[PDB]
Order: sequence, then structure tokens, then C-alpha cells
Amino acid sequence: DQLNPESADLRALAKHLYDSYIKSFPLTKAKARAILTGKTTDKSPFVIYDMNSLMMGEDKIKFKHKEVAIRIFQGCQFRSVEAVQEITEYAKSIPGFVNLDLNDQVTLLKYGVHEIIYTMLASLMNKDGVLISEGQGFMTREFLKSLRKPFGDFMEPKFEFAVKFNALELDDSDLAIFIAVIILSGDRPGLLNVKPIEDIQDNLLQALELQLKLNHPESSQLFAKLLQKMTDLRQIVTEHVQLLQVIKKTETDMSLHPLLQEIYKDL
Ligand SMILES: CCO[C@@H](Cc1ccc(OCCn2c(C)ccc2-c2ccc(SC)cc2)cc1)C(=O)O
Repeated sequence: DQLNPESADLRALAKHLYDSYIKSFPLTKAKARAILTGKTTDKSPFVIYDMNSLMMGEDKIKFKHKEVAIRIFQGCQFRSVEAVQEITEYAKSIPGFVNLDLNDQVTLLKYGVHEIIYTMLASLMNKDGVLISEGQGFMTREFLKSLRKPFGDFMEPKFEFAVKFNALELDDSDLAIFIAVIILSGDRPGLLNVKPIEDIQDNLLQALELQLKLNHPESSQLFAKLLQKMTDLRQIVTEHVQLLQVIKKTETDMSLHPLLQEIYKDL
């Protein structure tokens, strides 16, 4: 750790990513945690904890998307497609990203967006449930587990991931760099020019390590633990696609949103 022009550049990169992240993502972790504790001055979210409150909340909240379990399943797909858009806008602000070959930009987003979705879902989760509709609702973990087979399973691994990930106590300034690192992964299948991606990622990794050393004086293991989480996330994505296939095997009339079908196609 020294104050030299390289470290000043790395702090400027971290600040740029934070400022962009705040612009691209409506509900930050900082705001989400204030809502979850009730410390916000905003109105409380509507809590969905059973079938009755699900129906009352659908009448209260403007959801942009059958029976209950299918409606929730579809609402998650619609949120996912929205999130793809937000993450794409964020990726355009990562220095160097839009100068990569446009096919590599697309490949990096295809293989990275779900890892980012699950990372940022953790910001909205506690032990009891998840904030939905940019904080207007809160849907409980046990209500999700109560949905009829084969729909009662798919959020559980995401809550399990979140409980452990949230224990690391990252803030938005940390997360903005972490999710840039994930997007700039040079080992995604089918990339045309790996070296320029790795060069960007190495710089982001340096910015992340410096940020974590400055921002978390009471951990020295945090960077290594975050590299571990990046591997965990790929397992969560794969397991989710497998879950979706199982659902399709028995609910053959289910269909994924066409954009998710393309992302999952060669995945
Ligand atoms: C099954 C598809 O899974 C997806 C991956 C996936 C899984 C869960 C998920 O939570 C989203 C929960 N949320 C948020 C954070 C805002 C609005 C909703 C919401 C509001 C209302 C409802 S229904 C009243 C549902 C959701 C987002 C993406 C994929 O494979 O791309």
C-alpha cells in the first residue's frame, strides 16, 4: 500500500464504477438495508407472506407481468429480463468494455448476467425474505417454499448463498467493482480476443483488492473469499438452469421468456 499515481488511478476507477452503479441500479444495497431494518423514512414495503397477502399485494403493487405459483415464476423471469438491461447499461460504463469486439461484449454479458443477478439479489435478502419491485414489496422465504411442486425450490439456493454472502458485509462501493470483475471474465466460452478482456480484468482486480483493504480494515481474508464466491456463483447459475429443466420435464407447457431461452441455450 503506497500513495502513487497507480493507486490514485485505481481509486479513480473505483469511484467511476460506484457512480455508474448508482446510476444504473435503482435500489442500492445501502437503501435496501435501510428498508429491511425499517430505518428508512420511506413507506414500509407491502409484506407477502401467504396466499391472501400475495393477492392483496398484486392489487396494491403495479406488477408488470395463471395460478399463483406460475404467476410468481413468470414475475421472476420478467424481473430477470429487466435486470439484464440494467446490467448491460452498467457494463457500458466499465472503462474499455465498449472497445471490445461487440461479439465479445455480448458473450461476456450472456455468461455474466445471471451471476450478477444473484449477487445483487443478496443485497435485497435477509433470513426472512426478499425485497421486490424496487422495495415496494417483501416476499417471504417460507412463502416461496410453500409454492406447489415443482416450484417451491428454486429460490432456496439463492437465499442460502445470500446469507453467507451478506455475512461478508460488502457495501455498494465494494460491489460495484466486484460485479465489474465478474463481467470481464476471460474464460467465458467462445470469446474472440481473450487478452484485452484479461487486461481489463486484471486492472479491476487490482482496484478491488485496494478497495477491500481500505474499506475493511478488520478483514484481511476478504479478497480471497470474494474470489471463492465468484466460483460459487457459477455453480448457482448451473444448478438453476438444471432446476428449470426439471420444471419443464413435468410442466411441459411452461416456456421461458424467449430472451432467457437464448441466454440459457448454450449454457
Ligand atoms: C424463475 C426465473 O429465474 C430467473 C432468475 C431470477 C430468480 C428470482 C428473482 O427474483 C426477483 C424478485 N424481484 C425483485 C428483486 C424485483 C421484483 C421482483 C419480483 C416481483 C414480483 C414477483 S411475482 C408477484 C416476482 C419477482 C429474479 C431473477 C432466471 O432464470 O432468469
